[PDB]
Amino acid sequence: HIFLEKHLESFPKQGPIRHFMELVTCGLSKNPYLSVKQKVEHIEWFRNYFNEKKDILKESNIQFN
Amino acid sequence: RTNENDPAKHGDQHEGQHYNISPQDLETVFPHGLPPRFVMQVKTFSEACLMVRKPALELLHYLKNTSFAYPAIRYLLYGEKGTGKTLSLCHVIHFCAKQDWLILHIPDAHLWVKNCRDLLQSSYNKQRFDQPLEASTWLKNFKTTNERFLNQIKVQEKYVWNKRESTEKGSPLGEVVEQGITRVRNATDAVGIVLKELKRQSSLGMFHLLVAVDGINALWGRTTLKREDKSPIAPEELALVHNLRKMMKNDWHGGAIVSALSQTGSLFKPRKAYLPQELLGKEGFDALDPFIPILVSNYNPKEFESCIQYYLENNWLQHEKAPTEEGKKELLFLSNANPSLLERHCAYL
Amino acid sequence: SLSEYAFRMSRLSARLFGEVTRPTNSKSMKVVKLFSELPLAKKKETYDWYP
Amino acid sequence: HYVDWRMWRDVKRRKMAYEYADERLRINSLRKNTILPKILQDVADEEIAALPRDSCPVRIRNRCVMTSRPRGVKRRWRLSRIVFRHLADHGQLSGIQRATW
Amino acid sequence: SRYSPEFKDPLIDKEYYRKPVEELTEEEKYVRELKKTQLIKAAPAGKTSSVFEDPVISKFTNMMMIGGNKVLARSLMIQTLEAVKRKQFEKYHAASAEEQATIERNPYTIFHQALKNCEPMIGLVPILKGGRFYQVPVPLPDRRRRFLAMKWMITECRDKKHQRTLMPEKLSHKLLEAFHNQGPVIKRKHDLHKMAEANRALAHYRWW
Amino acid sequence: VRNPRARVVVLRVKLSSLNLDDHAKKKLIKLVGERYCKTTDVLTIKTDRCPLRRQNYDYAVYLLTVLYHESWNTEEWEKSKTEADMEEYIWENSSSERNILETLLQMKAAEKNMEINKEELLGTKEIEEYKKSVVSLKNEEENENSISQYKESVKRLLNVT
RNA sequence: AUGAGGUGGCAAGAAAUGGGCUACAUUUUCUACCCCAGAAAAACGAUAGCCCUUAUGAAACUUAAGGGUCGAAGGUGGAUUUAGC
Ligand SMILES: Nc1ncnc2c1ncn2[C@@H]1O[C@H](COP(=O)(O)OP(=O)(O)OP(=O)(O)O)[C@@H](O)[C@H]1O
Ligand SMILES: Nc1nc2c(ncn2[C@@H]2O[C@H](COP(=O)(O)OP(=O)(O)O)[C@@H](O)[C@H]2O)c(=O)[nH]1
Ligand SMILES: [Mg+2]
Ligand SMILES: [Mg+2]
Ligand SMILES: [Mg+2]
Ligand SMILES: [Mg+2]
Ligand SMILES: [Mg+2]
Ligand SMILES: [Mg+2]
Repeated sequence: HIFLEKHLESFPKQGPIRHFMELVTCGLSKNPYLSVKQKVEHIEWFRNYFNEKKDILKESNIQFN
Repeated sequence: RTNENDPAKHGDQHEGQHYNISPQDLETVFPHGLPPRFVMQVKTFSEACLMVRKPALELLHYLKNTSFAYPAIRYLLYGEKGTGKTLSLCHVIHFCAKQDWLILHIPDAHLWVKNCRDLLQSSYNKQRFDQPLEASTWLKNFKTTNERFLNQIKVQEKYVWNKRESTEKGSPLGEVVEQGITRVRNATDAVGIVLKELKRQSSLGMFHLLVAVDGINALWGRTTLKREDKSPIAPEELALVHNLRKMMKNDWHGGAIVSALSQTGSLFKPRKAYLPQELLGKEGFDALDPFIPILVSNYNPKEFESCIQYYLENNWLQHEKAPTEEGKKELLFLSNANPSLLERHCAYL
Repeated sequence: SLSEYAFRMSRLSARLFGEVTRPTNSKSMKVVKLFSELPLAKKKETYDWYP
Repeated sequence: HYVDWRMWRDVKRRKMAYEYADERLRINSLRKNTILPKILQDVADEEIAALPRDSCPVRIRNRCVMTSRPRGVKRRWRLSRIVFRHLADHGQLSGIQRATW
Repeated sequence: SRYSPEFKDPLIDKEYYRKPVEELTEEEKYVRELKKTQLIKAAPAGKTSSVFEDPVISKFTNMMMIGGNKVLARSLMIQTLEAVKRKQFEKYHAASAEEQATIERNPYTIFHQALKNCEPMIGLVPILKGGRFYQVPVPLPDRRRRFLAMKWMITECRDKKHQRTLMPEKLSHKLLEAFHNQGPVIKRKHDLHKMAEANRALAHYRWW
Repeated sequence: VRNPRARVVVLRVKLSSLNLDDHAKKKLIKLVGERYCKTTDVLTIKTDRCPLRRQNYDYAVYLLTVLYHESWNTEEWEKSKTEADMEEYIWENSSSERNILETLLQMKAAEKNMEINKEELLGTKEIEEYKKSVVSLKNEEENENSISQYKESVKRLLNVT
């Protein structure tokens, strides 16, 4: 429930996206009402969203994938 | 009431009995620093009688046994509010003046850290601020107190004021004092020069110095003076406070640094704060360390009776019931023998 | 601001207690507080409000 | 069979908001940070705006569960003041009594 | 009134309670015995057995109060008394020994005498005979007289004519004027008396 | 039967029970912060992050374990412990010690006898009592008794009585 | 279709009037403190206006909070009238 860092391995190890996902994981870990599956769903949705929006990120100079 | 009016001979035999100050001495030694209410009392009674109390007597003993060779010692009067710390300091100041010391008297360091309309920037150090009005006021008062020594004492440096005006080595300190007073913009610089010259020359035996600072706690506290950008100002930025801190160091010799804590008028301190550490803080206590704290407590019954008799003889206590023992007891209870409370009560009683 | 020792100790304590390790402003801590609680819409008191 | 058409609209809005709560949560989280690129924030803004209107949580109105009164509804019991007074006066609410002190 | 009718107002006088039992008349002993078996209210926070307690000054401070600031009102009162006493002491010292016999320095006495001087003897009350009210001159009770004196003093102090002058100084100066039978308060009292005398023709409109 | 408050678990331990040295104890206090009541010498850890009571209990025990182990551990940056980062005042190498040392040097120089040194001056019992009083004032609550003790120490040190 | 749904939009002031908040200050204003202080005092006086930021929200010129900017009307008020034991 708490240590969700293991799920972030797909994201860049540093950068704005890494900082944002660190915040998101902190929030999810502090959330007691959601299940582990729901937390993983949130993180995976973020992963997919950033994968799709990679073009914008690279144009803005944020490396991703 | 004592026939003893010399501030040196009186001792425990005179403890609890009054000690008079002549009008000329009041005008010269005390042109400032006396409590406002005591000034009013002197104005009303036409007399200035200070009860001899154990704190003042002990400080007098220490100053009589002081070895000018040793580094100047710090004495710190502390006690509950209105215990008479300021007037005890004034009594010691009068004793020192009669012993013919040079009295560097700070009537209240609190005034220098708050409510300043004119806060300019020091020309000597652009990172420091000036308080010209208070600097000039204190310079005038110091001139009045120490005119006789002022001409006799000489300067030992070259002190530029403007790009063209300056004071030359060997000039009497009165020149610096006059420059500071007449030229308000240079008051802070004049105060700094005066402090530096006195501190250096006291180690040369030219005289015995008494740095008598009331409300010493202000120097190492916080200030309510805000920069033009509404930025808070710490005390060190104020050249006056910086120079006074310099004076407050025992590095020199040939004098005594007597000072009194005073919660009244302090900044960001609770009402009940009266102990030295509570009133000074870490920085202030460390700076003053080592020092001799002297406790000023409320009147003991003998002193309280003496003060009541003083008021009765002056006819101040007009209430028909004041002379009675019941009235005396009621005053004692309502004041818990506190000097300031008793004075305020008797004012309207 | 803060002594380096105290700042490092605070970051260590945050790491141990599971709070945000990186420095972060309130505008971004909004994200932490959003994800730390169920959305108002998700709350049973809301979606099941009507019998 | 709800109390009225307004109650039916509110029920539909609650259903839709519950359905889209997660997606709104995620997109709003993207928008509500100073860390991510502002271009990404802009696209997130347009997307969240593009979500159906009724999914906005603020559009949910806390009406009385029984009579559909849109105002004067005690949240704890979800009953309008009138119905709550009726029940309390009839003593059908446990532990509720007229207040006097 | 949280106090039931049975409750009686407390009496605060050490002399009264220490009076010898032999000095008590039958009725006085009966009164004491009755109070032995009576309910008494709690001592109000405004009065005490303090020998320095002054009911007149207490009432004046209450009248001067604004919004339950007893502290500020009492501070103003004590400042006024101190200012009066200081002025009198200054005059005494600056004055010759002959007139020092007359110069008085008791602020309480000065205050009492000033109020007594300001007390208006005869007031104007509306009296209606035949359906038309007229301002008939009338005797006043002592309570009303004292209250009118105090109210005139306080209102005169509160007037805006004295600008940037602190209430202690305003009230001390006006009290000294009244004591020496001068000033706007005494002028107002004389104006009331003059109006009453002018309307003397309507005295019979009174029935009581 | 569900009740969200049911998931909270509190773990209270007296730091005295934990096998901690001085440095580890101080580091642990700094880490926990308000979770440690010095008045009672009790560290309290309230866990409600996990949905289940068992999970919260396990997490509380884990937090205790990690806190203890890190407290016993040491880190490089620790060496930069400024005076403003200490809660137990230490007279040694302190401003008060430096000031009293300088004053003693000045007094003996005025005496003109250069029969002095840091060790010689600091070995005397007077300095011992002075430092005891100063430490008591700095750490323990100040009062009239402590102030008087400090007064006596200062008078003895400065030779004024 | 006087029913239902969707988008947008009105909800302003010529002006009168009711209730409340702010003030007109010196028993006042600022600062510290919570009651032994220091300053201010033609300044007092907006929660009004304009600009900026922030909080919530999908949407804030129009909602709220904070800051900056401006220091406005006003100088205890007519008959009449409100409340209070
Ligand atoms: N020796 C004395 N002779 C005459 N009056 C004295 C004497 N000592 C104290 N007083 C009276 O008490 C007051 C002087 O005490 P002072 O104000 O210096 O006390 P304090 O303890 O320093 O108080 P604060 O808390 O204001 O610093 C005056 O009102 C004065 O009348
Ligand atoms: N203008 C001026 N001020 C002087 C001079 N000498 C001393 N002062 C005063 O004392 C200060 C300098 O004292 P100094 O011993 O140099 O110490 P500093 O203040 O830390 O530089 C100045 O800021 C003045 O207040 C001088 O020659 N010119
Ligand atoms: Mg004093
Ligand atoms: Mg709504
Ligand atoms: Mg229709
Ligand atoms: Mg505004
Ligand atoms: Mg926004
Ligand atoms: Mg203004």
